[PDB]
Amino acid sequence: GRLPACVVDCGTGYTKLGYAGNTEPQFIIPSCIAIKEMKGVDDLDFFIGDEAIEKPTYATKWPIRHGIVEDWDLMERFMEQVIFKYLRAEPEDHYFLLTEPPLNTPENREYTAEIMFESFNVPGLYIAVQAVLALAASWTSRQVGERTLTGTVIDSGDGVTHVIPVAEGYVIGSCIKHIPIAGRDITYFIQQLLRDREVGIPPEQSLETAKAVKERYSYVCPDLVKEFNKYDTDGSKWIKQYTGINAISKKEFSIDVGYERFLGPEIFFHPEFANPDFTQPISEVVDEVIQNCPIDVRRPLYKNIVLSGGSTMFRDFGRRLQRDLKRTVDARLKLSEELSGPKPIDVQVITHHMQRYAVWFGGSMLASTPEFYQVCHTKKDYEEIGPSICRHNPVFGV
Amino acid sequence: PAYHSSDPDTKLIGNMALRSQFKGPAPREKDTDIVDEAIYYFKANVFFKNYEIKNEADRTLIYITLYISECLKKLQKCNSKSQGEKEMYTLGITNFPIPGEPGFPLNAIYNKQEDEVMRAYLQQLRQETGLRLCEKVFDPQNDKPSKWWTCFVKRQFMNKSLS
Amino acid sequence: MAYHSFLVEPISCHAWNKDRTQIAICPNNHEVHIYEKSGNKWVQVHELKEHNGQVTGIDWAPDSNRIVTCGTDRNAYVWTLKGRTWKPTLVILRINRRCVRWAPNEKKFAVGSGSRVISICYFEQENDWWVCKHIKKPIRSTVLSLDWHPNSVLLAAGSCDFKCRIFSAYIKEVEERPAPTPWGSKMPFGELMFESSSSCGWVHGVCFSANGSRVAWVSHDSTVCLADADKKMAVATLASETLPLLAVTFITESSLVAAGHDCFPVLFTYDSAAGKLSFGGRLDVPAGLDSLHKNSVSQISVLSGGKAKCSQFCTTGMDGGMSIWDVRSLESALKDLKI
Amino acid sequence: QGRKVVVCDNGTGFVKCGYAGSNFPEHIFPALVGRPIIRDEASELRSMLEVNYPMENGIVRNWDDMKHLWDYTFGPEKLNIDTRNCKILLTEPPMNPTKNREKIVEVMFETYQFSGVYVAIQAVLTLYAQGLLTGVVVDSGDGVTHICPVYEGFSLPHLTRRLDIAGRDITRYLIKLLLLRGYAFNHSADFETVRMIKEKLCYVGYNIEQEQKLALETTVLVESYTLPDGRIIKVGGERFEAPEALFQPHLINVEGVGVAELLFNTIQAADIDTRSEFYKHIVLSGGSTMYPGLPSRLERELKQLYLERVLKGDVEKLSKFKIRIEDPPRRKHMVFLGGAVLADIMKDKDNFWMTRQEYQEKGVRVLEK
Ligand SMILES: Nc1ncnc2c1ncn2[C@@H]1O[C@H](COP(=O)(O)OP(=O)(O)OP(=O)(O)O)[C@@H](O)[C@H]1O
Ligand SMILES: Nc1ncnc2c1ncn2[C@@H]1O[C@H](COP(=O)(O)OP(=O)(O)OP(=O)(O)O)[C@@H](O)[C@H]1O
Ligand SMILES: [Ca+2]
Ligand SMILES: [Ca+2]
Repeated sequence: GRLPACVVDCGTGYTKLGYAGNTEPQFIIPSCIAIKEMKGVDDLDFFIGDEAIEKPTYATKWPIRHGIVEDWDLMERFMEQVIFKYLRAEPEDHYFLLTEPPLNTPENREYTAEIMFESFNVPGLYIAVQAVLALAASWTSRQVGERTLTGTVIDSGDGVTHVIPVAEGYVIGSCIKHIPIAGRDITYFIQQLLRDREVGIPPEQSLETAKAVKERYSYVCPDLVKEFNKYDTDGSKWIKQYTGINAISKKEFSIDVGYERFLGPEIFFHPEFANPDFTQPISEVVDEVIQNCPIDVRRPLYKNIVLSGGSTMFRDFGRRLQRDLKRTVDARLKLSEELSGPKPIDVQVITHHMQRYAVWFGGSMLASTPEFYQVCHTKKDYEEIGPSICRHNPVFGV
Repeated sequence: PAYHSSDPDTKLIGNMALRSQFKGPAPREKDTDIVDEAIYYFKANVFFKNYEIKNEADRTLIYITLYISECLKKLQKCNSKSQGEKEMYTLGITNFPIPGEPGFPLNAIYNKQEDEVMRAYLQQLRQETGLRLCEKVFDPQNDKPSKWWTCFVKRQFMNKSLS
Repeated sequence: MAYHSFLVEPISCHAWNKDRTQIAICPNNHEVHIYEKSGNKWVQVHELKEHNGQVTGIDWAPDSNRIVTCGTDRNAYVWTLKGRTWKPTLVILRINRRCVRWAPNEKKFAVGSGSRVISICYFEQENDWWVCKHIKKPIRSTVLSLDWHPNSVLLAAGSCDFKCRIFSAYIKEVEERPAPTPWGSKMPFGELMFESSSSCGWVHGVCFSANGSRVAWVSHDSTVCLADADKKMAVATLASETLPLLAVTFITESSLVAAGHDCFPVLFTYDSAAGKLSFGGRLDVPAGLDSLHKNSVSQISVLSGGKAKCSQFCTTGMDGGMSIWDVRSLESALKDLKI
Repeated sequence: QGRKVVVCDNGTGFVKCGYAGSNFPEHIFPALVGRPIIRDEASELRSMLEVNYPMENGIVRNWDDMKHLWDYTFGPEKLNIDTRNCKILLTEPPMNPTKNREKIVEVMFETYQFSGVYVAIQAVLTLYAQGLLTGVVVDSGDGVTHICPVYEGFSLPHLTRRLDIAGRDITRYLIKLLLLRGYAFNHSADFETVRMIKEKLCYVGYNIEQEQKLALETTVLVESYTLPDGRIIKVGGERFEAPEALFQPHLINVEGVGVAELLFNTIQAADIDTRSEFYKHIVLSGGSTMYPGLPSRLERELKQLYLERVLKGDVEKLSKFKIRIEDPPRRKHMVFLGGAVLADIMKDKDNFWMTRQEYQEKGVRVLEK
């Protein structure tokens, strides 16, 4: 009505919270909560966000595993501190739009509804799909010409990278494919590479340093021969230097960043590098996902390829993706046209401006519309009918 | 995908026969060579585990690479360029692996004269690889082995090894 | 005292072969399994997946070597052995709605069901097809347990109508006439020859004697009632302190054994002198259960010996255990048990 | 002697062919012509194949597909027999156009050049297996649920009604219903999957109020089921509410009163000397007649509509009304067996069957009807 609702997307590696309508998140915290190693207000002594990553008197726990919730009570306390300590907004005087995973169970949605409605007494509640809002965030790259709920969305994060086909707001579970290489695995690959390449780095800061390498200098290349020959022949303009501070001695520690910057980002285009139990490249995964779905919507899925999540913000990822996809596509088209005794298959990998946090952007764009007040399940309907009132979320905005 | 090897009338010995000063069953060698070609894509295929055979030359490239792995693993403890060259001669003189003998980890993939020619070509190839790598491995500063080349000391190509 | 762990779920029906060489059973499934005995261990040999629901009744004609089965599939299957495969034949039951047993004549079978009509069925060789005539006179509920008499012309059945009636399913086109019985002279298809006086409890159990003189039944009012036509159709009931019995069969002409919700096979003897039933006691004396089966008994057939002198009693229950009993070992164990 | 007679039922979605006399069908294949676009034989591969149906709602749309369908039905896959040296018997749907019936024999005499042909009414053939002359044959397949009234071997075309709710519509109802329950399925990708789930756990309840009560209150109607992807869903009341559209066609936005209301309004709309006869003999044949609990609901609603309108409140005068419907055990394909019986009976009976010479001499409409 007069005030604004709150939006909160809980990811595996990072939780994004803020107010709907805003340009960016009001607080983008870490997906971890502090706990004790019980009666009274023992549950009130809970710290969440970045202020829990390195607690020493408490224990740092992780709740959101691979997009799905593992321990409910912990996530409850986390949402508590997210509501009161981080947002500090009146819950009874505000609505809320929560995000779900691609493989979110119905019973899980029911439980989330219970925790949000019974304990918080929220005036509004809406459980949305990630890819649904993602395609909408991708509809904020292309203006008004082609803003549709049809397309194939690939959401890569710290926990799990997935390829989910979306059609008119309705996802096709039978076509959805799961990928093994996630942001944490690329970060880990960088950690091992840096562990094998140079020394003089404290073990208590190794992982963070690796993450830094994945953040600042990491970039995906086109070929695996030239990115190494340019480092072997030149190596004066390519090889970068990284300087950090050892938290232990407060001294300036230094390392050399090079081939790893290409390798880590290359781990997606080739999963065979760091996984013996995975041989499929992302191109093949997307191809099979588009092919194992309805044929009538296949062209639309191949047309609107939307990148969502943080692990897809790496440079020139979608370029190589679209390259391989269009390559295989043109190849198959030629093979089909050689034995034909076919129209041009258009393929486009979209790169949104907020492709890092698209799941939350789409939610903020959905919650800003008047329809979100009509679509969101009311507290009244929740108390009158039951939890089943939050079991099916309507899709509008088209 | 993975990398492969780039004549119509070319002699062959067994399942796999393509410029060095070491004696062997090797023919005269153009500007680029099989050793140079193998050294070109050495740092890349090492991380790759899966690979497909497209030409007989690919087997030779795989052999040169698998030899380069042990060569670098031995060059890891080098302290001088001359020491690296000598160790290269020692590696070239070594004979511990053979096609379908006591385990080449790829005996499923790959006469007396043929065996002799194969062994001679193997010694010549190993010597050529060691000699060629011995110069590029050491840096101009402090005559020591470079870390950017000793980085692939732990990684194994095609999840197999000669040692 | 020989219990064999076959499955974890309950058992529906227990059937045996002619020479008792093979045993057939269903595990509350859309299919029926047939297992044999090769040494100390048992192994499955045949499997029939013709029925389209949970199998309720199954009986094997010994001399005919042919097993008929009928359950929730609202159909009957007169299965006969064809070479190395048991071929089933769909015998139309003609019912708009849990029991089956071949006659001693092994020519026609009674199918008592929830259609409140004991559907007798004979095989017409003129049309090469099975026909099922339905006896529904004086029937108000389903036919829990159905057992024949030695006459093979008069059938007995307990109903959910709190009574165990003994009617006649005699088809005069499949056999010769029936001799005069002590249960009456007028024997016609559909004619009610006998009935119970109980107004409480369901008659889950019902079985006639070997002499055909007495017909007994077990009611779900924790009471068992045996009737004797030798004393002008006298009815003798008895209340058991234990729970209700589910299956009832006679071991001797004056000694019957039965189990049920009590989950323990019990023995009893009825003195013809005084004209009353007496309790023999617990023949099954030893999870947390004080008996072999961890649930209620569901069926109890005879292995060998007849209903006058059973040498071995076969017991199937809801425990998933095949309970093989012997009268000799039971008499050698309980010395205070008079048969 | 008659060079092997046969019987073929070419329905909307499922084609069932069998030899004459067979108590069942000797081959049952899905009716779909499949084509490739890249460089039960077709149903296996449908995710990457363009599938088309020749027989739409009973009628043939694409003859170019129907011809190949016939060549695949008489091919070496299911029948494996020469059309020029064997007779056949086809099944037709009620209220069919004369043009369709003519074109059928025309294509069966010219394209296939069969030496023998014998068409019959499916509404008549369905009762023929039951051995009756007067009865109500109600067919509910994948195309449409047509209710046909038969009497003395004939069907009144002015008495044959039809409800636009079929097995396909049951599938769509189940797939739509599951979506609201919390799960998610595709409209085209998991079509057959949803059809299977419905065929498995779904049903039709007698007391909608009491069934809704048992579903909402108790947790006994809820059953679980595993999908192809490995994941499992638990469906409860959706099992019955999905098929309930068969009784009340207002639950799927359709014009009509319901199969029970249609049958009842078509029963009282008959001769008063035949009203007590047609209400005691109703044959249930069709794929949608295998739903566990349809018979009881039909009997109950039929009892309602002849006690609120025929008895008009008179309770005592309700018992006199006869009520007997027979849900045969082989009701799943009574049309086929009924043919398999007829074709076995009139195998060599006189000469009451269309001949090739009579189709080559004169009269493509040589039909004694
Ligand atoms: N600047 C960057 N460029 C590329 N990748 C990054 C960058 N910063 C962080 N990442 C990677 O992105 C991952 C987190 O991505 P994201 O926020 O999409 O996942 P999430 O939403 O926290 O979890 P989920 O995807 O399960 O919901 C981290 O593992 C990190 O390694
Ligand atoms: N056990 C079942 N319960 C309910 N419906 C079923 C069952 N099995 C199959 N069906 C439905 O029956 C339909 C097909 O039935 P059937 O083959 O008898 O008719 P048809 O010949 O395909 O149609 P038509 O005769 O109208 O051309 C399918 O759509 C399917 O959904
Ligand atoms: Ca996410
Ligand atoms: Ca049909």
